[PDB]
Amino acid sequence: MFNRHMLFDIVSRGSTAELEGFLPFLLAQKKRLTDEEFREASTGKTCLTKALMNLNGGKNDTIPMLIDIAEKTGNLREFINSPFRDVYYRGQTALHIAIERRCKHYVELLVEKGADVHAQARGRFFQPKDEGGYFYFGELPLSLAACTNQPDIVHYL
Amino acid sequence: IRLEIKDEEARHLSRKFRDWAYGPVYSSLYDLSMLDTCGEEVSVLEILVYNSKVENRHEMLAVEPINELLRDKWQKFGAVSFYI
Repeated sequence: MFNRHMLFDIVSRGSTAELEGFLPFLLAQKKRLTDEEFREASTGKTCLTKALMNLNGGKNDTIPMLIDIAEKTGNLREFINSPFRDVYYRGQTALHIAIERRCKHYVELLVEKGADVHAQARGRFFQPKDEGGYFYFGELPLSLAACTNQPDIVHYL
Repeated sequence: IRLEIKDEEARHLSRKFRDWAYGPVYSSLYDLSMLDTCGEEVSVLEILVYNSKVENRHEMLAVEPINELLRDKWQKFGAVSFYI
């Protein structure tokens, strides 16, 4: 459809055939992918961040497609590097999520299209237990990959 | 108490759940359906204390949720009732 609620669902559905014609649709209504509304007003969760949450065996084909649509609008360093705008999960990006769920194929995709390595997930959730958070890793994706028992991203970063 | 059914039709009666699994940290979820009966007749936990005369009640309180369920209402009611 032409609204946001259809789009935030089908990404979790993972059906790229139900996302056709939307790249010319942004050509019509001049809208960017992270302009005002195709992003959660409470948190800042975008379509790419939603794509990495719900996975189909750790694979969603919308993930290069959401970068493809962002390339035509010219937001490759923005649609990837848009952190969370909330307070509790503040600063978490899609790079933090892909390292989290061990999508090594998708970690390589983010940086090659342009990803901020030094994005800090400095939210209140990412604090130590004395500060109120549940898990601490030093706010860094390089440190996150070491904390997730995964040296494979550590070799890649 | 540790009841998690894969059949996906008898799911609404399952007891143990999985909220979120962010890597090393698992977020289990136990239902307090009959453990702390607020406005009901009689509870599980009450029979563990007031009624059961079996020796195994020391081990039986050492099950997973009740070790944390008793620490819930102790932190809320212990400091208050002592000061009174």
